[PDB]
Amino acid sequence: QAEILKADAEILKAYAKILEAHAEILKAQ
Amino acid sequence: QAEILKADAEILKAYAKILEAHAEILKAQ
Amino acid sequence: QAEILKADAEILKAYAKILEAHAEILKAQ
Amino acid sequence: QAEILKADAEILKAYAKILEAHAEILKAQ
Amino acid sequence: QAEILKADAEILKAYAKILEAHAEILKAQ
Amino acid sequence: QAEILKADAEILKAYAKILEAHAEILKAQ
Amino acid sequence: QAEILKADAEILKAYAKILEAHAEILKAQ
Amino acid sequence: QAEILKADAEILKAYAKILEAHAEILKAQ
Amino acid sequence: QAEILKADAEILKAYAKILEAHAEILKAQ
Amino acid sequence: QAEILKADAEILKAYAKILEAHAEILKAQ
Amino acid sequence: QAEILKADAEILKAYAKILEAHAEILKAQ
Amino acid sequence: QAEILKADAEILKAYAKILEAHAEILKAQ
Amino acid sequence: QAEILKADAEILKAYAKILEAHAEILKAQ
Amino acid sequence: QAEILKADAEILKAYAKILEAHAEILKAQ
Amino acid sequence: QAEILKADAEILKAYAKILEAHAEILKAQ
Amino acid sequence: QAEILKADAEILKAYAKILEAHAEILKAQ
Amino acid sequence: QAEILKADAEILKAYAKILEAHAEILKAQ
Amino acid sequence: QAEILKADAEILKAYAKILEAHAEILKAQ
Amino acid sequence: QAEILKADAEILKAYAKILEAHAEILKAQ
Amino acid sequence: QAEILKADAEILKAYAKILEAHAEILKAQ
Amino acid sequence: QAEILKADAEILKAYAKILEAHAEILKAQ
Amino acid sequence: QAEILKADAEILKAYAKILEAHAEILKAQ
Amino acid sequence: QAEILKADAEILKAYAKILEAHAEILKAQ
Amino acid sequence: QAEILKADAEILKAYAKILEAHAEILKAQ
Amino acid sequence: QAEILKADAEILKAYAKILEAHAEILKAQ
Amino acid sequence: QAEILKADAEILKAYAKILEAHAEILKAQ
Amino acid sequence: QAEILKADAEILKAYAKILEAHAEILKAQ
Amino acid sequence: QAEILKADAEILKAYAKILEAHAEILKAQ
Amino acid sequence: QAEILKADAEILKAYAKILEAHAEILKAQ
Amino acid sequence: QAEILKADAEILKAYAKILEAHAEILKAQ
Amino acid sequence: QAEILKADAEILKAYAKILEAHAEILKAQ
Amino acid sequence: QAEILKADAEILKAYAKILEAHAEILKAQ
Amino acid sequence: QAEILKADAEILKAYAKILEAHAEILKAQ
Amino acid sequence: QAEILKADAEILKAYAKILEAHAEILKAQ
Amino acid sequence: QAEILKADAEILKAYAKILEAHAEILKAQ
Amino acid sequence: QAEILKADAEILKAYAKILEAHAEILKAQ
Amino acid sequence: QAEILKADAEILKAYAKILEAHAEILKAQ
Amino acid sequence: QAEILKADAEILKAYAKILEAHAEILKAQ
Amino acid sequence: QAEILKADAEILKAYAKILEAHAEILKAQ
Amino acid sequence: QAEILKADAEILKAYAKILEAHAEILKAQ
Amino acid sequence: QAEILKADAEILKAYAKILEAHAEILKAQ
Amino acid sequence: QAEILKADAEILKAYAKILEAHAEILKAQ
Amino acid sequence: QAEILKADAEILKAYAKILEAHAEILKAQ
Amino acid sequence: QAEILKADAEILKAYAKILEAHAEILKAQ
Amino acid sequence: QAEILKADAEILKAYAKILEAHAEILKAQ
Amino acid sequence: QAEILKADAEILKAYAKILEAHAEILKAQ
Amino acid sequence: QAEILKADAEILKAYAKILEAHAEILKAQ
Amino acid sequence: QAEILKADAEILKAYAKILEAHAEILKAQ
Amino acid sequence: QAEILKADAEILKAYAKILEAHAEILKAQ
Amino acid sequence: QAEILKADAEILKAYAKILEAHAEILKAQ
Amino acid sequence: QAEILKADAEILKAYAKILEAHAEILKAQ
Amino acid sequence: QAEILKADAEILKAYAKILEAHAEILKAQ
Amino acid sequence: QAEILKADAEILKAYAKILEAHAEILKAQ
Amino acid sequence: QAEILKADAEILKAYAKILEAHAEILKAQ
Amino acid sequence: QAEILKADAEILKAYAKILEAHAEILKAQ
Amino acid sequence: QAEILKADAEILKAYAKILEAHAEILKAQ
Amino acid sequence: QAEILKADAEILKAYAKILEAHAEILKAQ
Repeated sequence: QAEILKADAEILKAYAKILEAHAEILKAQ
Repeated sequence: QAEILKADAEILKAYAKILEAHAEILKAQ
Repeated sequence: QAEILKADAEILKAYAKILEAHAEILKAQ
Repeated sequence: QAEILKADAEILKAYAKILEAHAEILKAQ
Repeated sequence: QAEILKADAEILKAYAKILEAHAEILKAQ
Repeated sequence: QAEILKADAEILKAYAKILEAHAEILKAQ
Repeated sequence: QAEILKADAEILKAYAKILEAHAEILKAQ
Repeated sequence: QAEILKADAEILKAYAKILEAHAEILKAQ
Repeated sequence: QAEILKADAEILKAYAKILEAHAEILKAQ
Repeated sequence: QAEILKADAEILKAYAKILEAHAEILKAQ
Repeated sequence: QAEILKADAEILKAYAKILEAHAEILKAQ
Repeated sequence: QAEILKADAEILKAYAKILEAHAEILKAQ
Repeated sequence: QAEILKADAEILKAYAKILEAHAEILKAQ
Repeated sequence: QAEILKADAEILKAYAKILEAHAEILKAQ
Repeated sequence: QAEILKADAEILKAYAKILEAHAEILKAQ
Repeated sequence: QAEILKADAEILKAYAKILEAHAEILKAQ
Repeated sequence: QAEILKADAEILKAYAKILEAHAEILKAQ
Repeated sequence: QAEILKADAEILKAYAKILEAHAEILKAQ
Repeated sequence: QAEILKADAEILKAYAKILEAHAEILKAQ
Repeated sequence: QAEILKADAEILKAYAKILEAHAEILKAQ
Repeated sequence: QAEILKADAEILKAYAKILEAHAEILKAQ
Repeated sequence: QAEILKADAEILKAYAKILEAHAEILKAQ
Repeated sequence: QAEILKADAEILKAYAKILEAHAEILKAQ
Repeated sequence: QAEILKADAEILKAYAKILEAHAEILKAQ
Repeated sequence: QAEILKADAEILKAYAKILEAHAEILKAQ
Repeated sequence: QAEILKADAEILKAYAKILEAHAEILKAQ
Repeated sequence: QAEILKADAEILKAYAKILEAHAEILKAQ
Repeated sequence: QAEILKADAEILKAYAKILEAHAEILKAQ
Repeated sequence: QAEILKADAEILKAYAKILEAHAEILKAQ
Repeated sequence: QAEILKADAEILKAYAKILEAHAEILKAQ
Repeated sequence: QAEILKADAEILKAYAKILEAHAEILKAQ
Repeated sequence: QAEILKADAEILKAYAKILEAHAEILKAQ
Repeated sequence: QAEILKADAEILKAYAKILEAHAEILKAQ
Repeated sequence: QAEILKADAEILKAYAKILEAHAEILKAQ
Repeated sequence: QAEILKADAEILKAYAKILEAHAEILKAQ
Repeated sequence: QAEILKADAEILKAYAKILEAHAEILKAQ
Repeated sequence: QAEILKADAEILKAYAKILEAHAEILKAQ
Repeated sequence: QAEILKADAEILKAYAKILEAHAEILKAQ
Repeated sequence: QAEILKADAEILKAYAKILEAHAEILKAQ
Repeated sequence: QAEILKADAEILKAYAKILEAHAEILKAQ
Repeated sequence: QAEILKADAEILKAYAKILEAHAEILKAQ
Repeated sequence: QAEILKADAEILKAYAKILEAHAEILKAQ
Repeated sequence: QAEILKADAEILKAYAKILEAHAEILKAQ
Repeated sequence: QAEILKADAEILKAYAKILEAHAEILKAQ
Repeated sequence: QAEILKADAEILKAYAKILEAHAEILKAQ
Repeated sequence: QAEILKADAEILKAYAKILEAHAEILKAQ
Repeated sequence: QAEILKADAEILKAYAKILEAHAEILKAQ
Repeated sequence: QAEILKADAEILKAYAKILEAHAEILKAQ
Repeated sequence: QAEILKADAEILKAYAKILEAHAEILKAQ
Repeated sequence: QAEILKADAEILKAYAKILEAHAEILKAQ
Repeated sequence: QAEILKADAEILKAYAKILEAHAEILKAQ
Repeated sequence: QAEILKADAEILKAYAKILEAHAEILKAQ
Repeated sequence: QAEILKADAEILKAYAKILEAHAEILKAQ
Repeated sequence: QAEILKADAEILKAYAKILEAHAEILKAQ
Repeated sequence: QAEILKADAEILKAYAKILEAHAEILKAQ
Repeated sequence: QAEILKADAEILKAYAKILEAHAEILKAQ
Repeated sequence: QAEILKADAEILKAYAKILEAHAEILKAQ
């Protein structure tokens, strides 16, 4: 099951990346 | 059943890949 | 019934393959 | 009835085959 | 009634055969 | 699981970044 | 976990910044 | 944790600032 | 923690200011 | 006993819906 | 007893729907 | 009793729908 | 009692629909 | 026992919904 | 035992909902 | 045992809801 | 053991609610 | 162990409620 | 240990309630 | 240790109740 | 130590009750 | 020491009860 | 007094329902 | 007083329903 | 007072329904 | 006294329900 | 006394429910 | 005395519930 | 004496519950 | 004496609860 | 004497609770 | 003597509580 | 003698409380 | 003799209280 | 002899009270 | 003095209860 | 003084209840 | 003072209830 | 002060209910 | 202050209800 | 502040309802 | 801020309803 | 009114006569 | 009224006659 | 009324006759 | 009334006969 | 009444026969 | 009554037989 | 009654057999 | 009764076997 | 009874085994 | 019984082992 | 019993070890 | 107030008159 | 206020008059 | 306010007048 | 506000006038 958990971890990491990228774009605006 | 679980794991991995790729594209924009 | 379950497993595996392939194409774009 | 179940299993197997073949074609594109 | 059930089983078997044959043709394309 | 926790941490960090950036924009207005 | 806590701290700091900025704007009005 | 506490302190300080500013406006009215 | 306490003190001071200002307005009416 | 035959008819109607959906696919192409 | 015959008619109508769907497929080609 | 005959007529109408669908197929070719 | 005769007429009309469908087939050829 | 066949029909209807959704996808393209 | 098959059908219906949502995405683009 | 499969279906339905929400986002843009 | 998978599905549903709320934000703009 | 994951989901749901409230704010403006 | 995470979620939910109340204020204006 | 965080959340919830009451005032006007 | 923070929260809740009562007054007018 | 703060909160709650009673009076008029 | 007549009308309506049911029987034959 | 006449009309309408049901019988024959 | 006349009209309409039902009978013969 | 007549009407309505159920039986055959 | 007749009607309604259930059986066959 | 008849009706209703349950069984098959 | 009949009805209702549970079993299969 | 029959009914109801629990088990599988 | 039968019913109810708990276990898995 | 059987039922209920607690454990995992 | 069995049941209930507490621990983690 | 078993149960209940307190500790952390 | 075991249980209960007090301390912090 | 009028109202309410009970009687007949 | 008027209103409400009960009687007839 | 007017309104509402009951009577006739 | 006006509105609403009841009477005639 | 205006609107709505009831009267005539 | 305007709109809507009721009167004549 | 404009629109819509009601009056004449 | 009742009695008598005559005819068949 | 009751008695007698005659016919079949 | 009761008795007797006749027919099958 | 009771007895006897006959048929299968 | 009891006895005997016959069939499977 | 008891005994015997047969089947699996 | 007791004994014996068989299967896993 | 006791003994023995088997499995993990 | 006691002994032995095994696992962690 | 006592001894020994192992882990931290 | 005592001794020894280890950690802080 | 009391007296006198008149009528019956 | 009381007195007097008049009419019947 | 009270008095006087006039009319009938 | 009150007084006076005038007309009839 741990594989599922680490998959979730990578999911959330990517989500955070999307968030901070949108943040950088907002900062550029 | 464990085969189903690892299938799900690979599913979510691919989903995370899609997410981070869309994130990289957003970053390029 | 287990045959049905492993059939489902292969289904989901193929679905994940489709997903990651679409992801690679998105990455190429 | 089990015959019906294994018929379903073969159905789903063939469906998965169609899926992964379409996936390979998508990959070729 | 069981005769009806096994008839259905053969039906679904033939359907699966049609499916996998169409799949092989798709693979050839 | 700790990976999930640190993912959450990065999430919240990014959220705080969004917040303070919106704050800086409000300050500019 | 402490990382989560300091993330929260930064969150609340940003919130306070938003608050005092809104306060400065109210003062300007 | 003390960081959280001082964050709270700054929060409440900003709140007091909002309060006294609203008070000054009320006084002007 | 004392910072929190003095924050509270300033809070209550501002509240008293609001009160006496409302009182002065009532007196003007 | 008739309800058994009702279930059989349900089986067959399901199969019919399968074929109808297959036609829907093919028409969609 | 008649409801038994109703179920029989339901069987037959299901079969008819099967054939109709098959025609739908063929027409769609 | 008449409802029994109604069920019989339903049987026959189902058969008629079968033949009609067969004609639909053949016409579609 | 007449409703019995109505059911009889329904029988006959069903048979007529059968023959009509047969004609439809033959015409379709 | 019939409820077992009801479950079988449910299986098949699910498969039909799968195919229908696949058609929906393809039509959407 | 049938409830097991009900669960299987639930699996398949879930997969169908997945595909339907994917179509919804693609249509939305 | 079937309840295990119910949980699996719940997993998949959750994933479907994820994709549906993603579509909701994209449509909202 | 299944309840573990229930918790996993809860994780995923939470993530879905996150995305849905994000869409709600974006739509609100 | 699953209850740990329940707590994780609670974390995420809390974050979702945060975002939802943020949307509520923005909509209110 | 999980109860610690429960407390964290409580922190976050409190923050969410803060934002919700802020929205309530703004809506009230 | 978690109870400390519970107390922190209590602090924040108190602050939220403050803001909510402020909104209640403003709405009452 | 946490009980100290509990007392702080009690302070704040008291202040909130003050404001709520003030709103009660104003509403009563 | 915290009990001192408890007494302070008691002071404030008393004041709140005063204001609440004043509102009760005014409402009673 | 009128309610007495209402009861009389109820009597008559009951009798009418009797006759209607008798007709239902006869029609059913 | 008029409600008395309403009851009378109810009597008559009941009688009418009687006759109508009698006609229903006779028609059914 | 007019409602009295409404009741009278109701009487007459009831009588009309009586005659209409009588006609229904006679027609049915 | 009228309630006595209400009970009589209840008797008759019960008898009507009897006849209606008898018709239901006969129709079911 | 009327309540006696109510009980009689209850008897009859029970008998009607008996017949209705018998019809339910027969229909179920 | 009427309550005796109520008990009789209860007897009969119980018997009706018996038959209804028997129908439930048969339908379930 | 009637309470004796009530007990009899209780006996019968118990038997009915038995049959109902048996149906529940069979349906569950 | 009736209470004896009440005890008998209790016996039977217990047996019914047994069967119901058995069904609960089987359904749970 | 009846209380003896009450004890017997208690025995049986205990056994039922045993089976119910067993089902609870199995469901929990 | 019956109290002996009561004690037996107590034994069994204790065993049931054991199993229930075991289920509680397993669910908790 | 029965009291001996009561003591036995007490033993078992104690064991059950042990297991319940163990579950409480595990849940607490 | 039974009181000996009561003492044994007391031993076990004490042990259970030990474990419960241990859980209380762990939860408190 | 049993009283010896009672004393043992007293020992254990004392130890439990120790642990409970330790938890009380830790909770108090 | 008002309490005298309260007693008067009690008198009247008693009389009303008398009439209501009389109606209860008459309805019961 | 107002409570006197409350008593007066109680008088009147009692009278109203009287009339209402009288209506209840008359309706019951 | 307002409560006096509340009592007046209570007087009037009582009178209204009187008239309403009078209407109830008249309607009942 | 506003509550005084609320009482006035209550007066007027009472008067309105009076007139409405008067209309109810007149309509009832 | 706005609640004062709410009370005014309540006054006016009451007056409107008065006029509406007057119309109800006149229409009823 | 907006709620003040809401109250104003409520005033106006009340006036509109007044005029509408006046029209209702006039139409009723 | 937008909600302020919503209130303005509410004002205007109220005025529109006023004019519409005036038209209703005039049309009614 | 009693005249109406005896009219009803004669009605039902005639109905019973019709019933038993139809019964005699059924017996002759 | 007793005339109505005996009319009902004769009704039910005739109904029983119909029932037993239908029973004799069923027996002949 | 006893006439009604004996009518019911004959009703139920005839019903039992129908039941046992249907039983004899089932036995012949 | 005893006639009703013995009627019920014969009813239940016939029911038991039906049951054991169905049992013999099941045994033959 | 004893006749009813022995009827119940025969009922339960037949039920047991059905049970053991179903058991023998299960054993044959 | 003893007949009822021995009927119950045979019931439970058959139930035990079903149980041990299901056990033997489980053992064969 | 002893027959009931030995029936219970056989019940519990069979239950123990089921338990140990499930145990042997668990051991095989 | 001793048979019941030894049945319980075998029950608990089997339970202990299940426990130690689960223990061996835990040890293998 | 001693058999029950030794059963309990084996129970507790197995429990201790589970405990020490969990302890060894904790030690390995 | 001594077997129970030594079982308890082994229980407590294992508990002490768990304790000292947790202690060693705490020491490592 | 002495085994129990030495078990307790080892318990308390381990407890003292936990205490002094916590003490060493406190000393390190 | 005494006027109210004598009014009540006359009320009750009239009520008694109604009662004795109804009594005389009952006596005439 | 006394004017209100005497008004009530006259009210009740008139009510008594109505009562005794209705009584005289009942006496005439 | 007294003006309102005397208005009420005149209201009730007029109501009493209406009552006694209706009473005189009833007396004339 | 007193102006509003006296307006209400005049309102109620006029209402009483209407009432007594309607009363005089009723008296003339």
